[PDB]
Amino acid sequence: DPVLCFTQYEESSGKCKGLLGGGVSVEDCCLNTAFAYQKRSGGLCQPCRSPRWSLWSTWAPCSVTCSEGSQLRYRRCVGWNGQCSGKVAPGTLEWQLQACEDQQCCPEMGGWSGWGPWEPCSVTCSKGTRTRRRACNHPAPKCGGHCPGQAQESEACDTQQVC
Amino acid sequence: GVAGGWGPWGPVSPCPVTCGLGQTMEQRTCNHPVPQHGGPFCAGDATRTHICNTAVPCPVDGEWDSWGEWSPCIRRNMKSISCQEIPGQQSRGRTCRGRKFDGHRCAGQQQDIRHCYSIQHCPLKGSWSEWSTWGLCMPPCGPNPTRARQRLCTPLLPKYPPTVSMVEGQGEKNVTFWGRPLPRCEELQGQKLVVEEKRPCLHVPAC
Ligand SMILES: *[C@@H]1O[C@H](CO)[C@@H](O[C@@H]2O[C@H](CO)[C@@H](O[C@@H]3O[C@H](CO)[C@@H](O)[C@H](O[C@H]4O[C@H](CO)[C@@H](O)[C@H](O)[C@@H]4O)[C@@H]3O)[C@H](O)[C@H]2NC(C)=O)[C@H](O)[C@H]1NC(C)=O
Ligand SMILES: *[C@@H]1O[C@@H](C)[C@@H](O)[C@@H](O[C@@H]2O[C@H](CO)[C@@H](O)[C@H](O)[C@H]2O)[C@@H]1O
Ligand SMILES: *[C@@H]1O[C@@H](C)[C@@H](O)[C@@H](O[C@@H]2O[C@H](CO)[C@@H](O)[C@H](O)[C@H]2O)[C@@H]1O
Ligand SMILES: *[C@@H]1O[C@@H](C)[C@@H](O)[C@@H](O[C@@H]2O[C@H](CO)[C@@H](O)[C@H](O)[C@H]2O)[C@@H]1O
Ligand SMILES: *[C@H]1O[C@H](CO)[C@@H](O)[C@H](O)[C@@H]1O
Ligand SMILES: *[C@H]1O[C@H](CO)[C@@H](O)[C@H](O)[C@@H]1O
Ligand SMILES: *[C@H]1O[C@H](CO)[C@@H](O)[C@H](O)[C@@H]1O
Ligand SMILES: *[C@H]1O[C@H](CO)[C@@H](O)[C@H](O)[C@@H]1O
Ligand SMILES: *[C@H]1O[C@H](CO)[C@@H](O)[C@H](O)[C@@H]1O
Ligand SMILES: *[C@H]1O[C@H](CO)[C@@H](O)[C@H](O)[C@@H]1O
Repeated sequence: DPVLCFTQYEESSGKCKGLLGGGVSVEDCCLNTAFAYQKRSGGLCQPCRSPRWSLWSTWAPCSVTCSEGSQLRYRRCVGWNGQCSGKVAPGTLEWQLQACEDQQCCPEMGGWSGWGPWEPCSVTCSKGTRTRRRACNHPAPKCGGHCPGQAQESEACDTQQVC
Repeated sequence: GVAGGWGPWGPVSPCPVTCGLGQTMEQRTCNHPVPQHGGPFCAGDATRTHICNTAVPCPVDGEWDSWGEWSPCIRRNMKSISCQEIPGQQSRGRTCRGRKFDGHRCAGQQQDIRHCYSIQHCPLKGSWSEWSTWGLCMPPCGPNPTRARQRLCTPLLPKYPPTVSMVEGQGEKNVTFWGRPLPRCEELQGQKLVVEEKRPCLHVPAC
C-alpha cells in the first residue's frame, strides 16, 4: 500500500517533518529506521522504529471547574511490525483517569434581591434627585464576584414649590 | 527579453545513500535557454526530486530491555539463609533486543549483582502506615471508576549490619533486603494485612 514517506520523525510532537515523496510502499520507506510514514495524510504519523510506547500527553482540562472532577491523558503505541508491551497492536490508545480540583470557590456571581421602597425627594424646594437602593444577597455572591449591573438607580423629582 | 525554454530532464545525481531510500535530483534548470533582461520565463514544471531505491536495509542499533526480576537470595552450601544473619547474592537480567543488519551493539553490562539478606516468608513486627495518596480511577473509561488509598502494615526491618567485607580486598559492599515477609501488627477496621477505602470518581469523561 503506497504511503507518504517522510525523512525525519520529530519526537515528543508526533509530527512528520521533512517530506521525501509519495506513493512508495511501507516496506521500502522503512528500510532506514530514522524515517517516518503517514497514510492518507489525515494524521497518525508513525516512525519506522520498532513498536515502543510514546510519551504520555499532558493532562486534559478538568471536567468541572468546581469541586472534584476527572481528567484524562492518552498514549499511542507508535511503531510498525511488532506488538507493544502487553500483546498490544500498534495504534491502540491507553488512558489514565485522575481526579482534579481547579478551585474551592463555587457560584461566585450573585443575583439581585427585592427592591427597597422609594425614598423621598432630596430637597423640599426647586428640584433634586430621587434614589432607590437594593441589596445583593439573594443569593449572596462568593469570592470576588459581583452582582451584574448597578447597585442603585437615580431619577429626578419635581416638587412644584417656589423657594 | 530572451525567450527561455527547458533543457534536459537532466543528468542524474548519484543516489546519496548506501541504504534504504534517498532523494536524487535533476530537475530541469533553465540553463540551455536562459531568460535575459527580465522578459518571459520558462513555462511548465521544473520539479524533479526523484526517490532512488537501494535494495540494502540499513543497520539498526539495538536498545536495552527493562530490568528483570531479582533472583532468590541464597548462599552456596548454607541450606536456607532465610531470617538469619547470612549475607548472600542475587542476580538480575536484561536483554539487548533489536540489533539487525550489522548494527551497533548494546553498550553496558547485561547482569546486575548485589548482596542481599533473605527475608522471604519471615514473620516480622510491623506498624500501620498513614493514608497513602489517592490512586487513579480504575477501570478508566469503563463502568464506574473508583479511587483507592490504603494503610498497609509495613514491616519493621531488623537492625543488621548494612555492609559486608570481602575476602580478597578490604573494600566493603552494600547489603540490601529482599523478600516478601509476613508482617505482624494489630488490626485496624477488621483487617490484618491492609485496610483500604474506595471512593467513586466524579464527572468521568468520554474517551
Ligand atoms: C549503598 O546504598 C546507599 C543508599 O542506600 C548509597 O548511598 C548514596 O550516598 C551518596 C553519597 O552520600 C548519595 O549521593 C547524594 O546525593 C544527594 C542529592 O541526591 C546530595 O545532596 C548528597 O550530598 C551530600 O551528602 C554527602 C555525604 O552523604 C556529602 O559529602 C555532601 O557534601 C553533601 O552533604 C550526596 O551527593 C546517594 O544519593 C546515595 N544513594 C544511592 C547511590 O542510591 C551508597 O553509596 C551505596 N554504596 C555502594 C557501594 O554502592
Ligand atoms: C466553571 O466555573 C465554576 C466557578 C462554575 O461557574 C461552573 O459552573 C457550574 O457550577 C455548578 C455549581 O452550581 C457545577 O455543578 C458545575 O461545575 C458547573 O456546571 C463552571 O463550569
Ligand atoms: C423644605 O421646605 C422648603 C419650603 C424650604 O424651607 C426648605 O429649606 C431650604 O432648603 C434648601 C436646600 O435644602 C436651601 O437652599 C434653602 O436655603 C432652605 O430654605 C426645606 O428643607
Ligand atoms: C553505506 O553503507 C551502509 C552499510 C552504511 O554503513 C551507510 O552509513 C550510513 O550513513 C548515514 C549518514 O548519511 C547514517 O545516517 C547511517 O546511520 C549509516 O548507516 C553507508 O553510507
Ligand atoms: C508517561 O508516564 C510517566 C510520566 O509521568 C513516564 O514514565 C513516561 O514519560 C510515560 O510516557
Ligand atoms: C498534568 O498535571 C498537571 C497539570 O494539572 C501538571 O503537572 C502537568 O501538566 C501534567 O501533565
Ligand atoms: C416607588 O414608586 C411608586 C410610588 O410612587 C411605586 O411603584 C412603589 O411604591 C415604589 O416603591
Ligand atoms: C533498570 O534499572 C532502572 C530501574 O530500576 C532503570 O534505569 C531502567 O528501567 C532499567 O531497565
Ligand atoms: C528486585 O528488587 C525489588 C524487590 O525487593 C523490586 O524492585 C523488584 O521486584 C526487583 O525485581
Ligand atoms: C496499627 O493498628 C493499631 C491501630 O488500630 C495500633 O496498634 C498500631 O498503630 C498499628 O500500627
